[PDB]
Amino acid sequence: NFYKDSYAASASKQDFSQDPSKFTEPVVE
Amino acid sequence: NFYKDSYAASASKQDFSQDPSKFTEPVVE
Amino acid sequence: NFYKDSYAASASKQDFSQDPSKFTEPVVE
Amino acid sequence: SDRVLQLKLGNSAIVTQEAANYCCAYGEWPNYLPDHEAVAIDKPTQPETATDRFYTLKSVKWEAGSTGWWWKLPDALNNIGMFGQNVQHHYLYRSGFLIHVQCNATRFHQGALLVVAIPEHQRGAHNTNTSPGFDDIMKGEEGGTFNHPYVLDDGTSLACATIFPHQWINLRTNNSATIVLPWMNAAPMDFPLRHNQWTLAIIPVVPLGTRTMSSMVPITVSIAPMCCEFNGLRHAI
Amino acid sequence: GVPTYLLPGSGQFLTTDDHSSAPVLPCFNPTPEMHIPGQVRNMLEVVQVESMMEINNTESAVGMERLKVDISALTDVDQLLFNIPLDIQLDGPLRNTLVGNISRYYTHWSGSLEMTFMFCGSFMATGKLILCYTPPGGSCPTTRETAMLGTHIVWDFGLQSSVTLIIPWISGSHYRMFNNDAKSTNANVGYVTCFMQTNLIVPSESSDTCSLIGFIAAKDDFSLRLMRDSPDIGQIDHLHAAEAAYQ
Amino acid sequence: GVPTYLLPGSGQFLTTDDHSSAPVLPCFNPTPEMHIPGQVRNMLEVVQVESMMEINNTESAVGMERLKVDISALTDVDQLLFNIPLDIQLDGPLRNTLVGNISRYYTHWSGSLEMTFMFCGSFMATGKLILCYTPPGGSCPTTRETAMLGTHIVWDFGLQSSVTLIIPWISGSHYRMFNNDAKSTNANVGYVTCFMQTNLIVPSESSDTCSLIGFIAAKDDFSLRLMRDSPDIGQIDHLHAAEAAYQ
Amino acid sequence: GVPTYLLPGSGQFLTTDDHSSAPVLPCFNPTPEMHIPGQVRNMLEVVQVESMMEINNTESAVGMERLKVDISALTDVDQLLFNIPLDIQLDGPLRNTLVGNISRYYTHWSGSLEMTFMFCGSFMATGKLILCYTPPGGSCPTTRETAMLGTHIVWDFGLQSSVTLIIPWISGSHYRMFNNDAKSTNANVGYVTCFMQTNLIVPSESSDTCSLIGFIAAKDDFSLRLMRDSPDIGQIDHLHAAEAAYQ
Amino acid sequence: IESIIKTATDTVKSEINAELGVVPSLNAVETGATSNTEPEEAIQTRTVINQHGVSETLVENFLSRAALVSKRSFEYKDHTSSAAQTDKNFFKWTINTRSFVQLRRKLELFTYLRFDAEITILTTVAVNTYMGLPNLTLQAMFVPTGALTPEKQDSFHWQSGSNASVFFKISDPPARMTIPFMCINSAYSVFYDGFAGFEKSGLYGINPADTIGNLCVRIVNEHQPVGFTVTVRVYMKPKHIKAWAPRPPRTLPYMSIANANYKGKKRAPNALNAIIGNRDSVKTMPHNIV
Repeated sequence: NFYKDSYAASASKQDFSQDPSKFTEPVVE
Repeated sequence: NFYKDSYAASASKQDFSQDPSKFTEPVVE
Repeated sequence: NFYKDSYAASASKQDFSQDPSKFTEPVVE
Repeated sequence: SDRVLQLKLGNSAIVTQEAANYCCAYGEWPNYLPDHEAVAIDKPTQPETATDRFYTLKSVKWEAGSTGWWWKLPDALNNIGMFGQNVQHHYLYRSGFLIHVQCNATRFHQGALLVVAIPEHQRGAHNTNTSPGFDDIMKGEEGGTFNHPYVLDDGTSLACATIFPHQWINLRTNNSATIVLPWMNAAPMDFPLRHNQWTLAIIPVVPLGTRTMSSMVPITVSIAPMCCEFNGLRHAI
Repeated sequence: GVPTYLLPGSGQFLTTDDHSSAPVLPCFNPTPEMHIPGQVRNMLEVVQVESMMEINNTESAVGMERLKVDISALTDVDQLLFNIPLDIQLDGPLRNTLVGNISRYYTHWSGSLEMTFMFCGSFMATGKLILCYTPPGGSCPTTRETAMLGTHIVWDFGLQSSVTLIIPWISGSHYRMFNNDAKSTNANVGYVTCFMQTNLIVPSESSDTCSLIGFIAAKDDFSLRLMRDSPDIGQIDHLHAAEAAYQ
Repeated sequence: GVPTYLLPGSGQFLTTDDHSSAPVLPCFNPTPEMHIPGQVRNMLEVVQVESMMEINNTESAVGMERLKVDISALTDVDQLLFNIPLDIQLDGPLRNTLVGNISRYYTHWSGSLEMTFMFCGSFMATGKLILCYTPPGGSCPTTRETAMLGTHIVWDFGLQSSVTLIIPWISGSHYRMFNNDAKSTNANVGYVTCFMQTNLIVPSESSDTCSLIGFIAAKDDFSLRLMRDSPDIGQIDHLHAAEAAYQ
Repeated sequence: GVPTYLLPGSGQFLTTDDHSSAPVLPCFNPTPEMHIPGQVRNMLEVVQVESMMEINNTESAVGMERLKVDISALTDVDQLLFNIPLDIQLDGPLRNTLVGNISRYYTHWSGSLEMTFMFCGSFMATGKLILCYTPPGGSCPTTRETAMLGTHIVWDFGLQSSVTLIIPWISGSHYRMFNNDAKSTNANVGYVTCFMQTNLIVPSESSDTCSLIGFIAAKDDFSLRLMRDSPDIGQIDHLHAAEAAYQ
Repeated sequence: IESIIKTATDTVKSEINAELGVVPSLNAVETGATSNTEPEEAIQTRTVINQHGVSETLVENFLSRAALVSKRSFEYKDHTSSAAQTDKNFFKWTINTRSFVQLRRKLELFTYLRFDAEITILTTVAVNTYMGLPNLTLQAMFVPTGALTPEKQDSFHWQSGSNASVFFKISDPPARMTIPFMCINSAYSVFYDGFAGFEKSGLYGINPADTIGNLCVRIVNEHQPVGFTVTVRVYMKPKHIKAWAPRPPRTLPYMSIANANYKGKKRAPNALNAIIGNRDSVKTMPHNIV
């Protein structure tokens, strides 16, 4: 990325964090 | 290889391992 | 030379060894 | 030393006194499927002595105008014993094979057999562009006969078929051939009723000949499955 | 200068390329990130949430009648109640699910599925069912003898009004394809059938016809790859007021 | 920016170039590698497996009769049985071999060959043969006097029913060419001839005509280079159902 | 990506460029290098080998008569025998030499030359010659008085049948040009003349006419630069059978 | 034993060998093994230091050649009054490697292959008088086996919300992109001794895992008043290649792309009953030096 703006960069395809329990187990206990 | 995928790379022409005996000597002794 | 073959390289113009005596003095003494 | 051989599998055993050194296909021995290569998550059944045993097919008569014989595996065993019952009740199978081919004659007979195990022998039909149908491929226990064995019935060559795991039965030398086949598939397990993985071919490269009395010379095939797993238990079809 | 040469593929526009391009607004400062609830970082989080099957995809089932299966008391034993086509790619009961819609953006799939069935009769309604998963190869099993020889769960109604039928990943190789041939050896999953294990026995003041709601999600060994367009939407004309965007 | 300039050869498509190109499926995860028996990492593994010569490439030899040579008892001494043309490029007995087909994808070759002959008569059949390799320069030797002055092996039939005739690499420089001129000094290999060393003596109940099967492989000093297309396949029309791939 | 811009000279094909290009045969293994006698690594090795001048480039000198100069007994003293034009670029006695042909592939030259003269009379033939090199500026010297005022060697015939006339590098600047103007101040070398120092005295049984062979090489201070095409070969049509290369 | 071979093996000098019990030239073909007789054991050798590299017969180099897999001329014009089977400024192609026989015979030297496909698309154009050649923009959209292929040039499947398209011009260099190893198995089945489905009326020999997908190629431009013939050629280079279980090469000519059916030529060579062309006798030498 020779551009001076950080949004000019290529796609960031390395975000492997998940949390399925905010949709599958949204119960309090 | 500036691409993010490893299959995008050039041809790998440095595999000099052989085993002719799996075709020429397939006998057990 | 980004090519994988060594004959693909550019011309080698740095061979300054001479031996004129194999043509000018080919006598044995 | 490499001419006598006893192959004990299950409650079965085969002794032979004129053998060659037996063949392990591609230098490989049959094993069970390891955990790092497993796909199907249910627990497989491993009916060890009930299925890993020799099964003897019907003998074929070895004649003057014989072209050759072929059996497709596991299709030649899908109706025999407890191997066939485990095939019909399960969706997936995985096994190697120990093929023993028997053929003997006198010391006045001549003839050579190419006993070759062919992986993924996709057959072709002759003088047409229609593909071979289901009944032309799935011959079952009886197997088939080579139409044009000189091209192995697929446009290839019999001469180069020694690239495949093979032995010879030269009647001058030996009377049996033994090939040990591992699991040969791009898949870990497979549906046994719609895919054959090994074809055992037995081919008269030198025909049978003698000038003594003409007895019947048959060729007998004993096939032992090795390291059978079965997944996907259901009813029999 | 630097001696260069152009390769094949120079000047093309691949729609899946991954490069940096010129910013159109230099020194633009974006809006600061705020914590918003419910962030998705992988679409396999969504695929693991259960959603209703339309097992009652029949005529005379209108709208929300398609989302429930009506069971009644029977006078014969061991009777088939319903069966579920496990064909995700072809239009069956699994298509309009969270596991069904996200998977139709992909060509290959792998991993276990779970079917959940909630019994929605009265408290006084009792009963036992058997939910059988059958691996492929044969026909769909019509009798209970034939069907229970495969993967099944026997469910008693009561204080916990739901069971899970885990449909295990039982396949040759690693993936299955979303082929249009449902009968292919690399696409067919098998069959799910439900039978009366005993019977639905209700009293006289309960409603004599009770309902099941079928759910399906994916497990965490589930996987998808080879992304393709979805068959679930299309157009042959322009949408309304799309010409007004140019006026 | 970077000052660049385009070289000659920019924008060409050489079919043997070795570059990286754009992935069409980003973040695609391939199927995990499984151990499959019989992996080939170099085509010289295949070339070292023996395969049948068609020494009987004559009319009235139909199909598999071409793969064997029939020898009989003779009433004259020192008689020629067969000879083998060592011309691999031109269509002879060595073309349809594993060493023959893989080498016709190449232009230059080097290294030793081995011919193996298996005797397929009865156990009671006895005999001695002499298998002579002759270096090039003259004609093919017709008498046994002339032929045995070169590289030969004398073979007695018996408990070991096979010999190997090593055809040694005897050449001027390192390689030979697969030229269409078989008589060239850079392509001709020589001749292999077989004679009766004594005779085929069989009893009255054995078959009086016995067969040889000739095999040929390459050794591990064998080499191939300068890859070209093979003459062994071609087409002038389209194959059947190749139009159906576009329909 | 990388911001680039094309320079002037992009896409041109200069025939003296020095770049790497695409290999047409990947993983090709060349033939191993063998020691061959007589390797040349610089063309100034060849230029230092002596080779025959055609001093007798006259009519009635046919073929090999042009390579020798016939001297005879004279009845007058101090007589001119021959002179040699030192014009290498224009067609004189120095053109068809090893120093002459290799230098006509170049435009500029520098360094000393050596002329060697071998006397090829009988053993009984005696004589003395004077070989005079004259720097440029005037005419070619016709009398021995005028010619011996420059660089010369006086040679007595005998047991050593050869002398060397070193023609020294006597020039203004470092190089001389191979201009078509032979009379230019940057191209003219000077003159070499030979005179009788005494006389050729032979007996009655020796041949009364004896021969000289003139050789010329370059020394090791010799230099060449600015490579050009040679005038010594050309064509106006195609060569024979050059159309057969396309058939 | 597996080892690393970079050059061909050397030769050791040998001497006169006259020993009982040791017959290196006698072999047993019946065991299925190839002869182990060395040149040092058959004839009397010298020491040769062999420097011949073996790197051009590598399976990577033997198979990584860009070979033609597809070729369509299609008329680029106004197609409002044409037939039902014509290519109306677009075509679809079910991707196979079995249409052109040089690449087919080379890949069918193996039973299983695992490779990445490097696809090169070369478009050429001819005027169907002459007024010049247009720089047309083409779209090659990769449709997997399971999705919907377009039925028009201007259909709305060409918007490619998730299908990977490449947009390229004729005046450009050829379009090049890499297709990964896309099989559901660990290797492609070059040969498939089986049937594709669970019913008995499936196709024999065609494993559905082997098929890559469809390659739909259109011209993005609208039509000019004159017509053009646009020929699109597709070139595949295998790379990162693993190969298993080598096979006999096919000797007879191919008949179809769908099967291994064989007819053979009418006379030798490559006939059904005679693969090698005939000679006069087994003791007749055809190219004999006179």
